[PDB]
Amino acid sequence: EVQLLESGGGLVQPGGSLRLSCAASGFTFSSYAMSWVRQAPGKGLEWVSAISGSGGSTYYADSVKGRFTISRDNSKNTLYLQMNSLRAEDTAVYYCARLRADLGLYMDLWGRGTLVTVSSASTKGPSVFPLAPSSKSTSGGTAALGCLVKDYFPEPVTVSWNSGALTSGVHTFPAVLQSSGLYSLSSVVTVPSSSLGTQTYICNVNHKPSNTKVDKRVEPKS
Amino acid sequence: QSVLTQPPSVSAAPGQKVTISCSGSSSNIGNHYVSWYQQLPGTAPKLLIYDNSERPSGIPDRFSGSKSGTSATLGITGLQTGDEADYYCGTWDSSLSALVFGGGTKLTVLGQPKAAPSVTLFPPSSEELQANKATLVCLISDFYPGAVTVAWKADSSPVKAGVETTTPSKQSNNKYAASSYLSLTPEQWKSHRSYSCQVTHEGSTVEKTVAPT
Repeated sequence: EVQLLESGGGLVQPGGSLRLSCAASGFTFSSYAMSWVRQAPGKGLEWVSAISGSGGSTYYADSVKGRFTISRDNSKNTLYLQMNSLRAEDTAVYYCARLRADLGLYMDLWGRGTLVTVSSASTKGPSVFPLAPSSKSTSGGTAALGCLVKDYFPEPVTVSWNSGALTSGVHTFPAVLQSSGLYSLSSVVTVPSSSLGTQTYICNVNHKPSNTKVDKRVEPKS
Repeated sequence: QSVLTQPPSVSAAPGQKVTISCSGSSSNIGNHYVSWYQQLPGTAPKLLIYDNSERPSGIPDRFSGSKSGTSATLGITGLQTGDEADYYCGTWDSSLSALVFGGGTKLTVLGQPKAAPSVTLFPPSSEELQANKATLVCLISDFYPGAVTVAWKADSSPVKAGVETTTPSKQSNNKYAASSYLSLTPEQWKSHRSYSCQVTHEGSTVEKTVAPT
């Protein structure tokens, strides 16, 4: 019966710009102040900016001061956030939030958010690196090996072992989005220590989006 | 940002009660009022508690908040799987001149029983080193509840630069798993005696350590 709805989320390059909008309804928009709060992927909330009820008074986090620009059009019930010179740090979900300061500070109604992904990076095939034997006194125990898939875009890559012949003891981890904006993951598989001497292990890494396939043998260290 | 200090992860069984603490200073919690936000995974934050101890209408009486000096507290009785979420503590900081929040506390309603994390720290490959790059790889698996703290050591000095770590996602065995990557120069790797990955699950820590030679 009352809500805020963010729009204009997009991908932009480093040094680029972008205008976020927030449509409001169910209340007198100009009767309350507003706020932009952002959530970097897998990090905590961070306040960005806020604007007065009159619509004339603007405050900013020291991180976004002089680069971002809060604004509102009370005739059309809309908040906006002009973001200039955007850098990698700015990548997050941006939620428009109604601000209420009766007694103390609290944001009493949020939108669904909208993603902004500053990217210097386009479509890149992965580099594939050979994981250590890790014969670090595991003795009779399970000794496991793997492959590093580094600096590929966009998702996803697929990993198989000995062309999919070996799948028992395999663990392939989700990728990380790096500060570069570039995806990296690893796939590890545990086969007996004694077997290493006379068993070949090769990870097959296929990146459909760059049509890169790499076969990479992995066997002890010196 | 994590201006305010919250505990990364708290856990309880359905029907029980939990308290989440928020640590600050004079400039923030000291003189100004605190609020609590529930972010259900994927969805936006929602106002839970405002003005230290006030609930919006429709937020149940299970939820309550307290504050004294430079710390505040969120109480939840009658725990249910629905409450399983990330919890944020929010106030005003006058010395930063900015609205500030805690790093956020992940809640894990205990359905299945706990498991201790297995850590496997592969070092930079000879191959990678020759390419003028060096990635320490920390693989963490078979733990519950789905919330860990990952710390990195250059010898015995803490390292938070060049660190990227995954959000815990359950693999085919209904158990959480995550990964952390430390980016070094070949010089950094060779100019230290050892590097270590410390994974802190609940009250415990498992550390793995790697030597260049």
